[PDB]
Amino acid sequence: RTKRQAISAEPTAFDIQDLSHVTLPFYPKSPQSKDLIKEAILDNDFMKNLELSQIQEIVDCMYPVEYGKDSCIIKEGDVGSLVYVMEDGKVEVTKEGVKLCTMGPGKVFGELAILYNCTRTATVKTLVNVKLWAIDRQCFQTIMMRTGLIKHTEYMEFLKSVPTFQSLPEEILSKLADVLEETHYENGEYIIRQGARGDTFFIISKGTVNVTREDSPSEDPVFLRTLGKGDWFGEKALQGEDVRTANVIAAEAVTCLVIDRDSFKHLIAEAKAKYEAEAAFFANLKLSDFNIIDTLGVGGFGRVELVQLKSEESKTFAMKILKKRHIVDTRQQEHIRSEKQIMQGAHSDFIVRLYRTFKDSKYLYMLMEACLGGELWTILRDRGSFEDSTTRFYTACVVEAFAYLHSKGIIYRDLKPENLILDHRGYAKLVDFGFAKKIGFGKKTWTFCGTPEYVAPEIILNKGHDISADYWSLGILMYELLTGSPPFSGPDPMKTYNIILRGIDMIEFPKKIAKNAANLIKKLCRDNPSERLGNLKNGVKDIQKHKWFEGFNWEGLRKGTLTPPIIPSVASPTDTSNFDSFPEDNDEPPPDDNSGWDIDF
Amino acid sequence: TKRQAISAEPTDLSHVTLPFYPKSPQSKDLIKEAILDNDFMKNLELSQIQEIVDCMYPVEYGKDSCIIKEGDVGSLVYVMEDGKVEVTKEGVKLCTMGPGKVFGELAILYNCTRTATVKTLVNVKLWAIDRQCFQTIMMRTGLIKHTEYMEFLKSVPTFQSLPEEILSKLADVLEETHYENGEYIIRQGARGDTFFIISKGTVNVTREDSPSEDPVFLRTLGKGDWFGEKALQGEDVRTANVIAAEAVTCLVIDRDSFKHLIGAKAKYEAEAAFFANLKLSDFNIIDTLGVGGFGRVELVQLKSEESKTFAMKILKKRHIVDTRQQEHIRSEKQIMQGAHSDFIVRLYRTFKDSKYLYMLMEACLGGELWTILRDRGSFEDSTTRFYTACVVEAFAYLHSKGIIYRDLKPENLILDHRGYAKLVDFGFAKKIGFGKKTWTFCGTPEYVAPEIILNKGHDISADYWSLGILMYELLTGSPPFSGPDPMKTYNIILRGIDMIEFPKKIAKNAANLIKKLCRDNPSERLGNLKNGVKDIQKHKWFEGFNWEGLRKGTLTPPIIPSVASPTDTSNFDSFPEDNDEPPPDDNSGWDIDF
Ligand SMILES: Nc1ncnc2c1ncn2[C@@H]1O[C@H](COP(=O)(O)OP(=O)(O)NP(=O)(O)O)[C@@H](O)[C@H]1O
Ligand SMILES: Nc1ncnc2c1ncn2[C@@H]1O[C@H](COP(=O)(O)OP(=O)(O)NP(=O)(O)O)[C@@H](O)[C@H]1O
Ligand SMILES: [Mn+2]
Ligand SMILES: [Mn+2]
Ligand SMILES: [Mn+2]
Ligand SMILES: [Mn+2]
Repeated sequence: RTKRQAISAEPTAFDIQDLSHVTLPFYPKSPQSKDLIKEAILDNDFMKNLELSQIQEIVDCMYPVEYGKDSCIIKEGDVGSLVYVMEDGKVEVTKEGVKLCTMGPGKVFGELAILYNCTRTATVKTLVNVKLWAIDRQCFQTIMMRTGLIKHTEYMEFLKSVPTFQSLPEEILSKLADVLEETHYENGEYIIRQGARGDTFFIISKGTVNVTREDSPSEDPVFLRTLGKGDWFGEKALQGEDVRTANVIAAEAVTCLVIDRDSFKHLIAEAKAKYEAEAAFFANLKLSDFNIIDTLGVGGFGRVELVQLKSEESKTFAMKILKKRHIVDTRQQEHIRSEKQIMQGAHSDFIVRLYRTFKDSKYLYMLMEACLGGELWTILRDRGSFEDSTTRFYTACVVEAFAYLHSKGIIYRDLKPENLILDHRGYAKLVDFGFAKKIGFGKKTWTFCGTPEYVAPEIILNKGHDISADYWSLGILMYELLTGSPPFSGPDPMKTYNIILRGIDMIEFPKKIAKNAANLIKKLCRDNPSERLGNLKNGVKDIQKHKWFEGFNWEGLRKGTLTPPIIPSVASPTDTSNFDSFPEDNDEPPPDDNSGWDIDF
Repeated sequence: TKRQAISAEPTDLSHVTLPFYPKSPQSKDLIKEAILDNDFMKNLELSQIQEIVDCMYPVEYGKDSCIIKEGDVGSLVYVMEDGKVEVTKEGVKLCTMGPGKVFGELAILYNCTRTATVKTLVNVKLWAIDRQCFQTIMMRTGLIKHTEYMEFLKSVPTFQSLPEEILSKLADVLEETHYENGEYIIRQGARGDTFFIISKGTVNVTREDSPSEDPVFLRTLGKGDWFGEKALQGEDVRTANVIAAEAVTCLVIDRDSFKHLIGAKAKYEAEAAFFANLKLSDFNIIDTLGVGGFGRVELVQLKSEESKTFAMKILKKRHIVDTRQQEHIRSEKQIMQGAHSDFIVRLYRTFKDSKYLYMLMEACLGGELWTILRDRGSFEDSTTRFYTACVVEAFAYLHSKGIIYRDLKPENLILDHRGYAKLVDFGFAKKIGFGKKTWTFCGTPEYVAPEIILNKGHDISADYWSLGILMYELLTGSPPFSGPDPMKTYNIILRGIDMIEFPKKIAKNAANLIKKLCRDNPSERLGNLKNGVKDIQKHKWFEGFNWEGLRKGTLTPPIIPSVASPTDTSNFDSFPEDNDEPPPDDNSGWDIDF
């Protein structure tokens, strides 16, 4: 027993762009010589396994060679690269000296040499004048390479054309090409019959077919359609058993590529699809498709009305409307602009979606999702204070929203119950991004903004601030939700700011606040932004890890399976019962502003 | 109730020299005291307070004039130096205010409306400063201080190594501490948790080498130097005194605040460099591990460590051009050097004179698996399961990068000294596309997949065919398809695995896997389906197998080879010396990567 020798033919660097530039020589032959070669090939144990198409390129490519009476065609020890077929004559083959075979015409020999550069095991020498056919290894692999690649890519442009097959990689689709079966039918043969159960899919590669169908059990079948090279039928079968709804009869000599479901199934994001569609709907809306039907809120910078589509009254939206003269007077152009940019680009279940903006010469219009469950501040007003477990639910929704915004480098900067709205399920979402800003990581911004009771001390002190300011506000929010009032507040803003600067540890916490809640509040309202929980290595995950949030069903909240603490009554998309009544803005409309600074609204 | 949000005007360029109004020391001390008396502004830091003091400007008002009228919008904060004013609201007199008191400071946060009227009772001298100039001070000094701080850090080796967003949090926790002349910042022998960076001044570092003698001068450290590193990794015992030589400020950080904010396998960046300065003559040949169609594989040893042995495959350059196999040797080098898998022999580097190519690889002294199979006859089911598992891992690595191996057989499986099997010989390996096919007839006859024989095109699924052959040979001592010559062997292969009567030696699960690996149609072979090679690891035969222990090298191999030394070639057959005439030279240039 001795080690086995590896062998190799010449490598290949041959692709689809080379099919047109290789050359397969053609030598004309009598039909009788072509069937002699065809029979000889089909008699060889190895070559009879090639495809009849490829066999009949080989016969066309073999060339004539004649030897006299006592000539030697193969020398033992020589290297071989040719396979031969004898036409006329007879030849005797000898090894080291023994007379081995004697073989006459119509037999293939030397065929190992079309696999690789063999050493010949015997010498074959003529006896009578012989006519041979030959093809050498290089041209045989060129046939195999060219025909195989042609057939393969032909198959894959057939599959790429089927809708059931459009959706899948180039890979995988090439295993599918290798699982096709070619089936040929003669004229009048039924490929498929109405009412038959089927598991096979058909693609017509050659010929044409007639699609007949009896509308009745006992009408005779009526003509319907004709399908040709490129058409398919039976696609229903690749998802399950298909009841064929028509006969398909071969109108001529037909070849189809056939695939059944089991071989298919052995080889087992709608993002720019789903959300691109919503974008189109909102894009071809004008301001003139809405009616104002009620008022959801009144703010410092704009009124928020409930609006209804004139053409689909199921579809209502919240519309924030801002006076342009007012935005210019308060010098808030870039704050409104970032409200638009950040809210439009945010895709968070805990942030109200901004679908688009409109504009006329007096107002800017922000069209967002309506949340008819109610403003959290009015709910806190009506109830006084929220239980520990109720506050935990709403605080968690803010925390999820902050996890999304802060991960994209965005500071929110106006947390407060007036800016938390309940949807119809009772889930809280952030509105009002008028102070939100996309800042760097590790960079700081300097605008003094917020709502006094909620402003972080580093904003008051003009020291620079970042997303950690939001965690300070989160602590204020918890304290207010749990007791009904925020911890820092005075009769005028300057007094309110001065109390904030004295810090959270100078406040006597009411006994209402559970120990874990008080602990989290104090860890969120540290004076130094670098000491605040949420601004450390693990970011917001440290807040979700606190004792107070231990036990909380974070993933039930994220998956929307968590039952909210307060279920709002919303009877219809028009139901504003969960909101206060507001009087009409009966003031004179502001001056027009066609300066152009709002070109991007 | 219900609260309204407020906002100042939003707003980098260094081009803004601040205005300066000269002031008496008395007037500058009057302004500073007033600021430090105001509940809000007393919380700003003193550096900024003296920029504000230097930047506010003088204003004079006459008798009976209003400095502020209720209802106006404010943007100025004031401090009076001389005079008296009356504060009124809706005509009611609230108070009288004298010099040295800040008022109107709400207006430096945002445009507040004034809540009261301030009217002079006499001539009045005030200082005032605008919001849109207070913001500029706070921003400028704030950004200047910040970028200065982080340029102090990053110069520290203990820092530098971590993202910038982190070090800007680190800058925000450094505490400025000032020391006067002769003050000891730190003393030798003290236990400390603080790290220091000198921002102003310089210090003398003294140290007594004895308790008996006296602290000698050692060093002088100045603006930019640091000390007390070691304290940010744990308690540091100070190795010297640091005394302030002048008025000194240092930025100080203790370990607990450091750790509260914080919380790179450059070893092949290293070991790759080492292999680069080697010449093809720093080695000795010790013996020969094998002889192949291309060339001998010799064990070679580095002259300088003798601990370090390697396998070196040597190929006759024109033997390769004779066989027209240049582009296969190119892919052997490319793929084996680029492969990083514990189940594939590493190719560290290439050499070449112009007559030979030299492939320097990891030596595996456990022995050729074919020689072990030769000596033992056949492997147990569990023994074969181990070696097949290493091949499967190797194929998982190669096939996941689009590379077909194409010469699996026991002659190409080598055991290392632990007994773990690895693939050698990548002469037929090729990086082909995904879903693409290649056409070169190559392999070893008993192992060649039928789609290679028939020239139908092949891809990595051919390796799964060979894997089934391997299992069959390991389990029985001979492969399933074999005849007295090639062509007979190839014709038997074409008749398929189901025409072979399996010996009863082969367990049912193994036979099932072999037959599932050697399907004629490559799209039917286990490993070529949706889950890829993971389907093979899922088979009944591999159920119970410790795949994760194998990958971690904790699984005990079925055969532990005796290797006494890195020079021990006992586990290999002996081969005679390469005594034929040297081949001709080849400077064609196809060996560009020598
Ligand atoms: N999308 C919405 N769905 C339901 N109610 C909403 C929505 N957006 C706003 N509101 C209500 O309208 C009020 C004013 O909206 P907001 O967007 O907060 O205006 P503003 O002028 O920015 N207020 P502020 O900036 O805090 O002074 C909110 O406080 C909510 O009560
Ligand atoms: N890294 C190695 N460590 C130890 N022994 C090795 C190593 N690589 C190869 N060998 C041995 O040397 C023999 C020849 O090496 P190989 O790399 O297989 O040469 P080849 O010319 O490609 N043989 P083949 O093409 O199959 O005829 C192998 O079969 C092993 O027995
Ligand atoms: Mn608001
Ligand atoms: Mn707002
Ligand atoms: Mn080998
Ligand atoms: Mn090899």
